[PDB]
Amino acid sequence: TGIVETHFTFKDLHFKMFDVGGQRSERKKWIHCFEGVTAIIFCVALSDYDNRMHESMKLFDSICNNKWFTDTSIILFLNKKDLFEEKIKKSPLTISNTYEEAAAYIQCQFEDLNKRKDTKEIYTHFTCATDTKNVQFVFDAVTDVIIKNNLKDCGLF
Amino acid sequence: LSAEDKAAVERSKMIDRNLREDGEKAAREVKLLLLGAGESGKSTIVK
Amino acid sequence: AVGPVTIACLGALATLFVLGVFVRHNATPVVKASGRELCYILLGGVFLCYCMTFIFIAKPSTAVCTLRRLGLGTAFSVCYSALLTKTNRIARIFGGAREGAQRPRFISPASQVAICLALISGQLLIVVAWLVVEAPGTGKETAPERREVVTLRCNHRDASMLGSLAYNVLLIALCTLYAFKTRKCPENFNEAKFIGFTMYTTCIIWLAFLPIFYVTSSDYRVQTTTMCVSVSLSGSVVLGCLFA
Amino acid sequence: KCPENFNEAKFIGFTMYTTCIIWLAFLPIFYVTSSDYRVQTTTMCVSVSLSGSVVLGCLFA
Ligand SMILES: CCCc1cc2c(NCCc3ccc(OCc4nnn[nH]4)cc3)nc(OC)nc2s1
Repeated sequence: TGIVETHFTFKDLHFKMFDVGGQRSERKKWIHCFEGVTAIIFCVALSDYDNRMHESMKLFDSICNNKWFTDTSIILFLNKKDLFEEKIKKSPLTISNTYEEAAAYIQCQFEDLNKRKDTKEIYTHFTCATDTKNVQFVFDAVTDVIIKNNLKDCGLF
Repeated sequence: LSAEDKAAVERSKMIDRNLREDGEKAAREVKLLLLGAGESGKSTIVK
Repeated sequence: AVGPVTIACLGALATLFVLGVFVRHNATPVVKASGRELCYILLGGVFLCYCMTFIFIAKPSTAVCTLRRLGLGTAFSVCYSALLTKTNRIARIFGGAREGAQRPRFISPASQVAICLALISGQLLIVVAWLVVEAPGTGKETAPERREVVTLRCNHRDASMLGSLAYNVLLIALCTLYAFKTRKCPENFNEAKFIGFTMYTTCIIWLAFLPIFYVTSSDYRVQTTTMCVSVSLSGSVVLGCLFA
Repeated sequence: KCPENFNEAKFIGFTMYTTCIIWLAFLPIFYVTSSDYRVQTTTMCVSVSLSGSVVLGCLFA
């Protein structure tokens, strides 16, 4: 259809959730409507590494350098790791073979794509199919972002 | 300004009070945009 | 008279040096971490605390007694009001995250100045009212011991004391409470320890002042020196705890 | 800088500093008030009570 929206409340805090990926039109024409959104939640497929990851990295690069998103914070979720651990053996991460090395290399090759390091931060996470601590991570990141913005506005930071 | 203007300004004041209350309430919601590539497990993340 | 004057001059020079240091480096992260506008106001209050000695050694006149009545309360009020507002905005900022994504009211670099000036103006109002009730005057007092080389004194030194003192004590209590509330903040934004030590040391100094003032009712000169030294010491305690 | 039981060492340090301050303030007052006995006893009593209260509140709170 169009844009899909969801509500959920956590720790007496209100959360608007905007799914927009189904628009299927020119992103640059309407992307500016979302200036001022507190956080951007990105999702990266790990098991789709052999190249889909080049496309995913290019898409990530574009979002960081958009002019509207100069000061917005990025929350990154790395999914499909349960299959990734087994896929390393069949397809090495070069396409020091290990789970930790591949995870660190992926994390570094993404996190090294924001020039204005001082302006914004890139929270990073590893998510599995089943985990109840994801919402706690979102809460603990959003509160930090809010505090940083309030401090920067008054000149204290 | 006969009673017509008085009624108009009273109604305008009620509208402005309602708008201010709604905006103050709605300034507390935390908005989160979702992005990624297709078939990247976004449905599982949302669920 | 030489001693207290020398101490006051040294204190004024030290305050000027500290102010010049903060000005030169006003863009560094640690200076921005603290309020700059309230830091300047607090430094001005410390400077006035030192300057009060010259007023208290000048020959009494129709104008000098008025300055003696105003500045004494005004300096303390300035310093404590600055501390109260500075700690308050940080406490509210770190407490506001519970509500969520709501910009706190009156946290601009200009609203704080307004609040601090209002708090000072309250004390100014009290002092001016009591000044209107009893006009300043320069009496020449002599005592039942006919010997007394007639002394030259102000008219009603004690008229406004209790009101100003009560106000200042209320401000100190509020400052201590807001220092307690903010003990869990990050390192650069947390100063509860220094505020506690400042308040404790100041209270100790004035408690020590009391008996020396009582026992030296004779030889007024001793009383004046034991008030100039106490005021300068209070200013120095504030400066050392907060800025060093 | 030694955390043993909820970092009591720094609390001991705070108690020591405060007691030093109280004793420094009190010692000259006795000689200055040697002239009058009533105020001398009153100040001694007040100083002793405060010296106990500092240790109590600073360390055991
Ligand atoms: C913890 C609380 C600290 C404070 C203390 C304090 C204070 N105390 C000084 C009071 C005093 C003592 C002897 C005097 O007699 C001497 C004299 N006076 N004129 N000529 N000789 C006069 C005044 N004054 C004021 O402002 C009013 N604010 C404060 S805040």
